[PDB]
Amino acid sequence: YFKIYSKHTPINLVRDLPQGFSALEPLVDLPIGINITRFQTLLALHRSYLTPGDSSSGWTAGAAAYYVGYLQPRTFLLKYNENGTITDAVDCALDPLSETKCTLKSFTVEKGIYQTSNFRVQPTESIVRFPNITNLCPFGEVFNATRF
Amino acid sequence: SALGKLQDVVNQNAQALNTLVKQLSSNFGAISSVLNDILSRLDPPEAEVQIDRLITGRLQSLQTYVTQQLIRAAEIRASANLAATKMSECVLGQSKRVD
Amino acid sequence: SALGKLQDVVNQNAQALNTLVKQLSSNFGAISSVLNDILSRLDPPEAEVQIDRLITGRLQSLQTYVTQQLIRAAEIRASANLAATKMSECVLGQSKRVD
Amino acid sequence: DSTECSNLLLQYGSFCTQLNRALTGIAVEQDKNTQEVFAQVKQIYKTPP
Amino acid sequence: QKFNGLTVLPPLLTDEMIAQYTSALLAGTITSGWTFGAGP
Amino acid sequence: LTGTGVLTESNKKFLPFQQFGRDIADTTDAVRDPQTLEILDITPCSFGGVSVITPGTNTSNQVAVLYQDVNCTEVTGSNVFQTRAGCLIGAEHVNNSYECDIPIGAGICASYQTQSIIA
Amino acid sequence: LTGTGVLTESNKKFLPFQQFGRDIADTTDAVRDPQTLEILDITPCSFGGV
Amino acid sequence: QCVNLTTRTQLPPAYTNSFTRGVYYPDKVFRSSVLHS
Repeated sequence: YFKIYSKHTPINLVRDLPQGFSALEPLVDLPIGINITRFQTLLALHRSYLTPGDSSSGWTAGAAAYYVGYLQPRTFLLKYNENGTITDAVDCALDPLSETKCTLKSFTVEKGIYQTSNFRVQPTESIVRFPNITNLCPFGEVFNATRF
Repeated sequence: SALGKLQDVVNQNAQALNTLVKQLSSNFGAISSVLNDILSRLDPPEAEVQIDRLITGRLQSLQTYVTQQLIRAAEIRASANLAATKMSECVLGQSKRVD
Repeated sequence: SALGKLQDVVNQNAQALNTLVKQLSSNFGAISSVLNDILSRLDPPEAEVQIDRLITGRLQSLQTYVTQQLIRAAEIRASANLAATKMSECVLGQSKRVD
Repeated sequence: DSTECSNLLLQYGSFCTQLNRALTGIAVEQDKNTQEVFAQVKQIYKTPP
Repeated sequence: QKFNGLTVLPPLLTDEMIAQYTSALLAGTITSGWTFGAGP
Repeated sequence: LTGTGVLTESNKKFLPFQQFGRDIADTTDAVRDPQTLEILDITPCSFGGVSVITPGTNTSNQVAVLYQDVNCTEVTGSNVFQTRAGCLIGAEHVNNSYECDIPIGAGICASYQTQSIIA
Repeated sequence: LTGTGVLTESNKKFLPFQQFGRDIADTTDAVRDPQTLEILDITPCSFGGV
Repeated sequence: QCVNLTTRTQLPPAYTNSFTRGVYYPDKVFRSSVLHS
């Protein structure tokens, strides 16, 4: 299934994405069933002028900007309103504090000290130690014998 | 937060009773945590082996809760005996016992 | 040793931890009590049933220790409550209570 | 340190979190015990030389 | 003693602090009596 | 014999026939390597628990962190402060002394006052 | 949603794609009708001890 | 058709900050005032 979520907001900010939280809500769920690994947006370009043979002369591109974030498997503690609308969220693997918020399952924590997780040191190399053969069996006396 | 001692009992009881409910959605090694599903897709020869795993898991998760409630009830009973002693010796009288 | 009351708590806690760690050398009915060896010479299909046998036994051994530690903590807390009462009523005052 | 064990362990729910929550509660209670016995004095009095 | 998952946390009050508590209690019950546990 | 931990030389002896050690609980604490026939030590590389100090998100979004029981030459860098209960990352140790606000352990307490987190 | 209980109609909000409500501790509490796109409640039909 | 326009522009990618953004309803589930993980 190919899932699409959208949210259309009137903004005033100068160039980049705004700061207020807003929750996307799905449009459609198409049962396509194909593999997707790559994609590309489609633009609308005016033909400002025509040089006879270029085919690529007057393609102006208006004035817009678009962004491509990527989704990663993360745990987000969400905040549902009374009507059912999401209003806030926090990460978990962001920093220790988001980890605190996740662990305690509340959006305001009170002064104290809270255990969140553990940690272990990771091994660095694999060393394989099998008999390399020291006083080798006499295979040089059979396979190299001058007199069979 | 002046009534923290009273609020901790309620919060502990709620947390234990909530963990009791949320153990109803555990496989415990079974294919599915929902009991009619393993009924609806496996024959009685092959269903009992999973229903029995759910039985052991849920019965153990109930035994744990009952034991923890037994331990916590003794603490509340000690607090209640202390409160009865205090009401006797300090509301119904005047105590020479320091502090 | 007239400090036997203090030594008993340390001995009991050390014995509980020693039993807890010596429960890691029990198979509880599986082909081995070491986990890397089960994972090293069995495919995923046939090792899961054996690793689960360790899982249930070790979890049950941990629950036993935790429950008995809660029970022992409930007794150490009663002793510490009595000690606080004695510090309030005998160091900070003079007690009429006999014995 | 065995991921094959840990994924199978998650099927048992929150037994491990429950055990950790039980042990932390009696860990803090030990500090409470010591606080209630000895910390019964406001200030730190001294005897004269 | 740390072997595998086993941890020991330190007491919040070190033995020097507990000794200071008991010394303060014992120096208060000598110079002042029972009066220091009931006021000034 | 697969296994995980640190390796170093052993000062103990074997007898000339012996293959490994085990001090307790079925875990090997030494190996004699197949080729050199040299004895080695096996001891697990460390671990611990992670705690996070907050003065309350009502007051600030600032935190210190304990990593329990690590001589943290092996872990940030915001004035690491090694103590008996771990090492703080995010709090500045001071020479002053106040009442305990947040108990760290082993006599160490943390507090938020002017100006990040003091220990 | 193979469940039991008593069904009364739901007076709340779903999104145009939502199917069923749920309460804390993951217990379904309200449902949608797949032929009439219409939302109902669910609460357990009574039990107890004697 | 199929005119090609990308002659030579090979600028390095520019990045901006997505503060609290791209959060969608990951469920068909209505939920009243709860904090869900």
